[PDB]
Amino acid sequence: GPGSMENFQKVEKIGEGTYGVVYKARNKLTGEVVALKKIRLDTETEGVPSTAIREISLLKELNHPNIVKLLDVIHTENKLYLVFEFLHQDLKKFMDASALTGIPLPLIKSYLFQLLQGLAFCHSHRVLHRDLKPQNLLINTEGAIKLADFGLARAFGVPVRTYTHEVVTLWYRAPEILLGCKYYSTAVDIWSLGCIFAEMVTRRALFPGDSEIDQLFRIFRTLGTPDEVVWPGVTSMPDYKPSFPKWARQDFSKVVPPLDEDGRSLLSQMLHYDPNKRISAKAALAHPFFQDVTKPVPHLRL
Amino acid sequence: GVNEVPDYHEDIHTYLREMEVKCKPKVGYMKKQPDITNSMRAILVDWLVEVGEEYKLQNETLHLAVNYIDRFLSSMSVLRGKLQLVGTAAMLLASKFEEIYPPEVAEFVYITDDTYTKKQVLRMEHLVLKVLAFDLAAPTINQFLTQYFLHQQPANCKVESLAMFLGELSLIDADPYLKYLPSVIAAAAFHLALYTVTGQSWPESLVQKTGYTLETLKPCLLDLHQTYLRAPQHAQQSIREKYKNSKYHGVSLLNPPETLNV
Ligand SMILES: NC(=O)c1ccc(I)cc1
Ligand SMILES: NC(=O)c1ccc(I)cc1
Repeated sequence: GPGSMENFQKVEKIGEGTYGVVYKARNKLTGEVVALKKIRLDTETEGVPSTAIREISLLKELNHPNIVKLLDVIHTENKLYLVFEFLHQDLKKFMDASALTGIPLPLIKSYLFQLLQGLAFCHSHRVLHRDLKPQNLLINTEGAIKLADFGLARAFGVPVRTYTHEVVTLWYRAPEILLGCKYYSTAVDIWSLGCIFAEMVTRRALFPGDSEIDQLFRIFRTLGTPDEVVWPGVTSMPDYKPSFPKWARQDFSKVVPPLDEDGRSLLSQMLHYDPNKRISAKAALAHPFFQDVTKPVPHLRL
Repeated sequence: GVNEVPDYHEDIHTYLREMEVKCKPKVGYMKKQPDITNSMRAILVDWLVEVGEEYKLQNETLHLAVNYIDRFLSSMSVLRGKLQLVGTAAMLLASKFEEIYPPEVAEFVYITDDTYTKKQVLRMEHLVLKVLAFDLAAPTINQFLTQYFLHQQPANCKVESLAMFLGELSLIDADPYLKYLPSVIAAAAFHLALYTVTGQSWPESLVQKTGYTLETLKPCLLDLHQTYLRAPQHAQQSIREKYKNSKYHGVSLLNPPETLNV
């Protein structure tokens, strides 16, 4: 942790999380543009927040060109400063302002492929993200996109144990979490990424529910209400109810009309009800959808 | 299925094997500790077993805590009067990392019988974080056990709990257990448990996964077999009491085998 605050000049506010604010800053000696996340501990009467403990411990060992890099951690008695690689924008803001007639198919393909690389790296290092959504995907000027905000992430064991429920921002939350399932796994990250894929194509959330049960219903009405055939166990799940309306699965070409056969193929596999059949990030990298991606691989950071 | 992450379990196993060497304590730190001994450490760990029980914490949490403690004591010299303070902060950090519902700081202050203050615990939390440099995601015995468990044919809960138990006993005795890596104690624990309950031995399939054999496990296994035989006589009993409970299938009441015959 060789950093000192004396060496940074703050440039402007760029955002605000739970325990503080993010500034774009400049390293006065090297020239490097960073993002500083401040986490005040003086305010904290419960010592160093668990979110911050997980973020730091987990980001330490996740070095990957598609994961935002933690460069340093400064620890005063009253303040904690996470120094990150700086990326100019998030995917949500890019979709809102610049993607008005859409994201080109090339760029969507590139972004999706990089997100999968990042996520595969997380799972390979026993980290669930648990909050994949466009706000938490940072993009640079060079065409890279990187997983960010590991405040909700967690180190899993194999097999997994019961972790915190109702995780993941609702619109991006997987069926198994919505149904109160005892255990969840890497498949919850894929579901999110699937929702994100659709979203990049349409520029609107695929399942914009306003409650747990409304979220389920929206999913059911889009992919059909799952039964024992499509998803063994579903009806035995803690918050599964027999009274659930039985919606027929509409044809997948209707879910995201502009999408090609390869696209539809991959999307369906990301949005498979059964977490056991849902495609892994590792397998998805080989999907035909990506055959014509050529964007040179982003470089690691030091 | 996905709960056993078929696509990632090997990647993860390999990564844990690399991280267990990085997160390993110094085998000979207690000799360089002027004021503390293996016996004091044992009292501390035993008490952390009780704390885990009082607050119904995960066993993973207990294992992390011990890891944090042993790494801390590897570089920081500590007076006997302050050992509990290190342990308390380690348990807090481990709780915040591994627990869905960590006990509040005040409850940690409470269990130390107001030996220390809220501010002392909190200041010690920051010192451990600084010493460890936030390297908290350490491999544990349990992380390895649970993957080895997947090689049972079929699953057997007495086997699982007994292995958990033996691995826990190992946390107490820095001599000799500091000399073995989590993956190896876990191997030894799994094989001893398997043999005790089913008469079966360390599976071929785990030789493939781990690269370990009864031959490579032999030293550790002899120690663990002694620890098991002597467990009723050990000064520290909280693990035995804990593993009498039916949650762990009363495995501490099983009879250790008199010989390993290998
Ligand atoms: N790494 C960054 O550049 C960054 C991080 C968080 C926010 I909110 C904005 C930018
Ligand atoms: N949580 C709710 O509001 C709700 C739950 C179950 C059904 I069937 C409908 C609504």
